[PDB]
Amino acid sequence: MGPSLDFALSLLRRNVRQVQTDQGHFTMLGVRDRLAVLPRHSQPGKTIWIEHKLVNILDAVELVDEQGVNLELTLITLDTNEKFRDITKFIPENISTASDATLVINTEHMPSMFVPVGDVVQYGFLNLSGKPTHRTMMYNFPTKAGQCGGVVTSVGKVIGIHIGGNGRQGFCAGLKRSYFA
Ligand SMILES: *[C@@H](O)[C@H](C[C@@H]1CCNC1=O)NC(=O)[C@H](Cc1ccccc1)NC(=O)OC(C)C
Repeated sequence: MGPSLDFALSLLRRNVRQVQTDQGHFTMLGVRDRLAVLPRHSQPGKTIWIEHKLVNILDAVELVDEQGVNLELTLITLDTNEKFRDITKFIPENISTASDATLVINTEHMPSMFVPVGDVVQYGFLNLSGKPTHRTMMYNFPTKAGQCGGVVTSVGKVIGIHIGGNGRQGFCAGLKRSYFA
């Protein structure tokens, strides 16, 4: 195996999980310890179904910027026996673009799915489903419903979480390392 394939597959094995909430199927990224992140519109409750079992959520934090604007990420703390492989080192310190990125998706309906979204560019403001959203990036790929939560990766870096699209383009909430300090 080569390095990019090894890194994405290792992500899938160790950090990228199949989940279901009242809102349906999402991909969840486990970041470190018992901390994971999901798209805010997943609306996780007191418990979330992860892979094969119902897991209790100890805390949820919906991220907003200084202006009070939605970042579309929710940080959840899980009541789990053991800790996620810490991948904060692979998340850049500031929101970063990339070339030839891959979107990694893992849902019961779309298990271990790799989508070659291409170049990921700065986008900023986005209005999705009526909610105004900052710090997003864009890829020119017609991503689908069911792909939210999907992890945007390139060259050994984890840079975003898929949050929507418009039938021609896809968007992610950018990730920065300080969200997970
Ligand atoms: C995953 O949640 C889903 C994926 C979209 C559907 C088509 N392309 C995609 O990749 N995203 C959405 O459904 C969001 C919903 C959203 C976003 C932010 C805040 C609240 C809800 N987009 C969406 O519904 O698109 C509108 C143009 C209808």
